[PDB]
Amino acid sequence: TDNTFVSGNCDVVIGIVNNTVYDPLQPELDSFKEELDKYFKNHTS
Amino acid sequence: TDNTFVSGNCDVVIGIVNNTVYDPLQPELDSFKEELDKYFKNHTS
Repeated sequence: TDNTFVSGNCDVVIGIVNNTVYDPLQPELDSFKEELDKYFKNHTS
Repeated sequence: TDNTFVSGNCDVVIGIVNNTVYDPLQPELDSFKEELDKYFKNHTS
């Protein structure tokens, strides 16, 4: 995401291809979400 | 992290020194972790 920027849509670009843009913030918050799930178990003890 | 970028390793560039890299994402997730700290003694009570 930091290497590119979002503009327009996919229709206005001639020759555009489909791929999966890697979000650098997605796994960091997902791994932190798994850390929260470990801390959520401490709410019962 | 926004003022630098990760490239290569520490064994290539000559004269490299050891230090810590402050990540702006760390305190935001730490403050939220400390915001959750008050919730442990809540549910258990």
